Amino acid sequence: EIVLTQSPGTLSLSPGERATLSCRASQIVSRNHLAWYQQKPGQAPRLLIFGASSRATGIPVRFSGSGSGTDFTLTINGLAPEDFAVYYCLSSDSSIFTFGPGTKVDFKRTVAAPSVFIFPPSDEQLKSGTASVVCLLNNFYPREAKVQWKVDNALQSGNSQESVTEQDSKDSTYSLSSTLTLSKADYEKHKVYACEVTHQGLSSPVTKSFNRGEC
Amino acid sequence: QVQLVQSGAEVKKPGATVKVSCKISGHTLIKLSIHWVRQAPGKGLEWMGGYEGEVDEIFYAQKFQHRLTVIADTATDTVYMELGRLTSDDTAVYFCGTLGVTVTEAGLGIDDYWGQGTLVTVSSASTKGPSVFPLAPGGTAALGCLVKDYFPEPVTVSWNSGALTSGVHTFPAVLQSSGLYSLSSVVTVPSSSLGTQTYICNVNHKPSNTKVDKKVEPKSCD
Repeated sequence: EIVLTQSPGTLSLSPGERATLSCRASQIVSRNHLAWYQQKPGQAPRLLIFGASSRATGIPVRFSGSGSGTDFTLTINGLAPEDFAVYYCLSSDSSIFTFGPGTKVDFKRTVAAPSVFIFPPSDEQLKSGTASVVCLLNNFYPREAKVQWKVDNALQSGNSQESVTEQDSKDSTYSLSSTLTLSKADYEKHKVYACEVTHQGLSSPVTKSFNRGEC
Repeated sequence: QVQLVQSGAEVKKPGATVKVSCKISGHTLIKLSIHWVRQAPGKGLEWMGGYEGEVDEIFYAQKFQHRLTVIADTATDTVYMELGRLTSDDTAVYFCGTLGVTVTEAGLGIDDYWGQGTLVTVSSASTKGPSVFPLAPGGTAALGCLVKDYFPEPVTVSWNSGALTSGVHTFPAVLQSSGLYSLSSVVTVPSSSLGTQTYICNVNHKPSNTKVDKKVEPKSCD
């Protein structure tokens, strides 16, 4: 079977810059059966390039492809705002198809540290027997961020989940939530709830915390 | 005027079978390549199998061929995928799309038509509407709503019936170890507005016919 790899995993570039995306096959593939697809969140994929270098109908001229054998590239010669998306290469042999893992092209803006907020569980939720503690990291760039939960200085591992928004279309930042879940009983047995945030924009980690019962 | 329309969202128990349809209008199945491509949440595209109308042949990914059947109905211009022995690994959006290239002496031919996708959720969970809890609030304050313990996807959230959009971040849901989803929606606002402006999140979980308007009030030490 053909196996496809893609690099880089994420490409961070600014509008107007030239993006070069790489696709590599495990064995020589027919140039007639090497294609590139764009995909944006919530949408189906869209064909950009087929036959390694042919531009699909309606695709802007800044998209091109080249290559042969095992190595292929997609070039976006001058990124437009609408070009920030995920890009997949696709190959086939005897109508057996394989997608590469995708390269995300995100918008490179100036580094922005997150603003951090911590939310205690509501009294309404506590009456149901469960406590959710939410830490919000708002409007930061780049996407990479680390959140650490501590309850009375005990590191919490395995009992939180994170979610990240898609890059904002106006300010090109990300936001992230981390939610720590405890039983009501465990929550009421401890005092200090802390969210520690590490990010390249921050010279030192930021901790937001509350004491259970404080106003 | 070519349109590929797929059947609606599906919820299936582990071990069940799902059948998704892809109906072509404005074109003919015997002239088209129709392939099934799925995408697990937050993951990449994965080819499953498909149909080539020119040669009237079906193709399968070896990973699935023991439990996947593709069916072409050239009389109704409809292609089907039937996937059995489902597990939670099969929760994904399933797309039909025209992947095949025609190699002739005159050059390469390819179409790019896609259906809208079909969400298939594989889970033992029962339908359940969310509980909505407040995330209560320098010059900028943050507030939000925690939309906890619902099944299946999706949920929508607005603020002040759509009047408040700037600064809103509604996060993608996470799947909890309980098999129920949870998400939060937050907004940042001027802290000087907290005593004046009402903030209400409007939560709609259509699978359970659950609508909730939750007012979120600030916390004070005064």
